[PDB]
Amino acid sequence: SVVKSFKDLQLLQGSKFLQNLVPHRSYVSTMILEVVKNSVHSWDHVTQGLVELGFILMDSYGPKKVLPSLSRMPNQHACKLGANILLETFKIHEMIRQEILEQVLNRVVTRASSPISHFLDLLSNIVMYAPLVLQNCSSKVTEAFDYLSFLPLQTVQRLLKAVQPLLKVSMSMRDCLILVLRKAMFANQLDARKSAVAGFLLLLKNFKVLYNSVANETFCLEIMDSLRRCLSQQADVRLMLYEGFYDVLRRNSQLANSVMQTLLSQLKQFYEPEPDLLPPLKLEACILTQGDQISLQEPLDYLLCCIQHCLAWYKNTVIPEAFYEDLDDILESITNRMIKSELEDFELDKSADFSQSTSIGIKNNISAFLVMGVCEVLIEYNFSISSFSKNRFEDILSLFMCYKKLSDILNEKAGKAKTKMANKTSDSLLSMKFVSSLLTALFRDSIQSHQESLSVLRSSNEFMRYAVNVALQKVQQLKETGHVSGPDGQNPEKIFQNLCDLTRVLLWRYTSIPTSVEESGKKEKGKSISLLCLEGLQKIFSAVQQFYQPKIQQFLRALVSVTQRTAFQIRQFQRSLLNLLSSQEEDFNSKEALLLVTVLTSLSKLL
Amino acid sequence: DSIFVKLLKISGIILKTGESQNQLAVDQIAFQKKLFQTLRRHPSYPKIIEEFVSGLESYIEDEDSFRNCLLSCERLQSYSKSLIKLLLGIDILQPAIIKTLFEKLPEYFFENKNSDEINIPRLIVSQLKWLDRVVDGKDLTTKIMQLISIAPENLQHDIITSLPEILGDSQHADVGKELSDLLIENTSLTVPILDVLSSLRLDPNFLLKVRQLVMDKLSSIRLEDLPVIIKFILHSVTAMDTLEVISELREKLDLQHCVSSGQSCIILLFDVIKSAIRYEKTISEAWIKAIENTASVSEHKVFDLVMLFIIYSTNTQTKKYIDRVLRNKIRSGCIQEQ
DNA sequence: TTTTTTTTTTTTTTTTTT
Repeated sequence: SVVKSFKDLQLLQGSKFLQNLVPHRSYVSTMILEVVKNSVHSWDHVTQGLVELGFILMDSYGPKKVLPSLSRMPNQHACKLGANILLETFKIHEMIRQEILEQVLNRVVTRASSPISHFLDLLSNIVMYAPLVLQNCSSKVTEAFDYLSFLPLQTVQRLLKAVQPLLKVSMSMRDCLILVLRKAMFANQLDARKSAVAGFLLLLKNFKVLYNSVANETFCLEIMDSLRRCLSQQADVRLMLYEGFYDVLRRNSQLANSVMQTLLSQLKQFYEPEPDLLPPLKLEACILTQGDQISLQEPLDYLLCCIQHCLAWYKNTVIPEAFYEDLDDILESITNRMIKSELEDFELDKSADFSQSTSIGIKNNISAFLVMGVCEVLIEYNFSISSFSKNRFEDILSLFMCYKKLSDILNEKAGKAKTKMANKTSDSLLSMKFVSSLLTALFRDSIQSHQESLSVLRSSNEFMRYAVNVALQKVQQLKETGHVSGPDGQNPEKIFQNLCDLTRVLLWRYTSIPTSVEESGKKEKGKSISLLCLEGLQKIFSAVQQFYQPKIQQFLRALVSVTQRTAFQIRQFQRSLLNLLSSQEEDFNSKEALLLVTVLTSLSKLL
Repeated sequence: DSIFVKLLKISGIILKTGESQNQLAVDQIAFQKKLFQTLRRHPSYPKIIEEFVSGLESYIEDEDSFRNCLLSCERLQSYSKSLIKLLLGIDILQPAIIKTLFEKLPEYFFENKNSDEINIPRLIVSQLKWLDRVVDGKDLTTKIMQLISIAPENLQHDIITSLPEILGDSQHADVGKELSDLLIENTSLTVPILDVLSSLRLDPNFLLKVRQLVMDKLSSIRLEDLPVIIKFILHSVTAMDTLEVISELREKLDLQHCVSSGQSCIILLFDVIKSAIRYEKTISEAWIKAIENTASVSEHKVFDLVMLFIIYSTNTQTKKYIDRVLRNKIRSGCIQEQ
């Protein structure tokens, strides 16, 4: 009776002809949510059946197809009716807390193979609504802390994020999680040490205090010493630490030195601090082999990225003493020697053909990805240093030429066999903030003090197509997962502001400079920059309709209701399609036409 | 005027007289490498260490001076570690400060929370956690074994749980053996030792032996520690051993030895069993098999019916099955009205 | 030579009959 109602409602909402005839009927959804309101008084007889309907709707209609309209939209709408039944029933009925809350948790903890995002959404809602009403039904939480070791890692990250508003207000629940995380820090399974690392990074990220406030500082220092020990484990726990240390700084500034030395000593295992020694990172120590099983430990690319981000935040925020200049000149020596290194210092392309048969080709492939990541980090660094110096842009070009040489190496080796590996399309190490700033500086910027220095970058067309490729990759990551890979890529407001800025830049490059300026070559007619800007526009508009649905007004204001703004944008795009059509081109790029009608189909859903 | 305080002043730490924290002029690594090269390039090399640590122990005879030496320093340039941890960061100083840290720990057995409510021997063992380098690992192990023997009960409960922080990743075998040999004698310390034994790196056939050892003496445990031990036993089941341990637990648990003194502990224990079978389904089927297969023994306890009602009231696929089993206990006379 | 689309197959879910 609930699924039928949602099918009926979808059928009427999709068609005006049925809206004219049928007068607006109350649906079973609105009736059920009226029952839950009505039951406040004395109807306790009803409410134990409300709870069972809630969990039957969620259990029966939750996702599985990601681990279409008819299998999706009247099942998405029933499963979100379930959570609405249980969340409204939880709020007013003060006795079926611990019957929802120990059954939500019992489905989150124990299932962990079937998708359980809906229960983590519901548990986030339940907690966030009132941890003041959950400190009377709290022990149902701290009995699922004891099961935290055996869960997969994403469930542990998601469950800790969800239950975080309970950890803000309650000190007993925080000191009950600390005993579990400290106990599982040493446990013999692999995932238990990852879950301990995740939980300690989140307790350092979101909290200052963990009684005199000298011991809180030494507790932070002891946690940070345990995480410094975890820095000598396997590759993924190291990688989790490298993403986390930036946000540890950016909240608790006081741990500055205790993070930065922790990276700098870790940098000095893989750095050679003498000039005129041409492979300026020891790439051998990053790969361990034990009887033909061959694997990575200490990714240099993410280490350098974390160092450079923390160093930029150290310059811009902390200073407005004689430590950061050491790491500056270390990074500058890495740039200066990575410019005049070439490819036999890491024995690439000549001695090993990166074969996925032998261990040596594995080693050289890992080496190649490491050098690519290092060059991307140093591109971002050299941009970040100065106010548009020519010399640093020459170094940016030289580093990008090294990266592009390694990419053209790796692309030909995916030319004998297939491109079945998704490891060259693996993430860039440029933040979305940097790609936004780089494209604003490349296209729009016409300040005469920066023109002579940007003109060496504009003259490199392959650099500009790499830049828009990276921007398209960040929008694709925002669509596919919830959020993007870099720093500040888990805060929705920061991805929103960077989405607005990319939209503005790609619109200015699309509308102002036409398509018919193609003076490169006939291989670049499906790969032109004015095509890629329209493609990134399409991805941005789709992603902003999906994720940032409540903000579309303040999405369009950055480019009066949503109708006039959307109408002006449609006027731009449909003028573009009109001049594309009435030009009467015999070659006729139909790709640009398909993208224009796709972006118009995206836009016309707002009117 | 002592060699210790002069070397610490020229190294760059202001020694406070014993109220507030010690100040720092330079960074931590700067001070450590500075005192390292100071003791290196100084003449009379194999005696300045002994002169230094004799000056150190003569300085930490005082309560306030030693209490501030344990506590963490102050940054002038915004808060860092302690002088003892920084001083133990240097490998050539390490074993002397280890020895003169453990020799004065029996001084603080009966001393407990006088003025600032800072308990001293937990602060003494706090400085050994997460050492970057350990020289004397076997000697440190034997020193904490002598300490873990001679200690008060609260203090040995306290130091026993900070064991995996203190030790590295080598010496866990003899520690496991000595802890199990302490476990077979002392039953007051059952609760932390098992806590630590999974948290070290032992071989699994040691853990199954210790699990059998603690299930054997399950009747001789005080009331406050019983839900914690049963929590460990239920948390430490696999898929393969589960019915044997569950049957042992069914045969050993009575509630005619523990009956606001016992009713609260029984409440907590049934919370532990309820929550264990809730978040893990095979313990319910294991426990029904452990009751149903008890056919010959007409010594059925209270625990059999309370567990049949609890597996009924929780996970609700079992209902018909516990409806069936309970019918076959009543016709057969095995469960009766008394 | 690679990427996309189309067609076929398999698996899962729901309904209807014994």
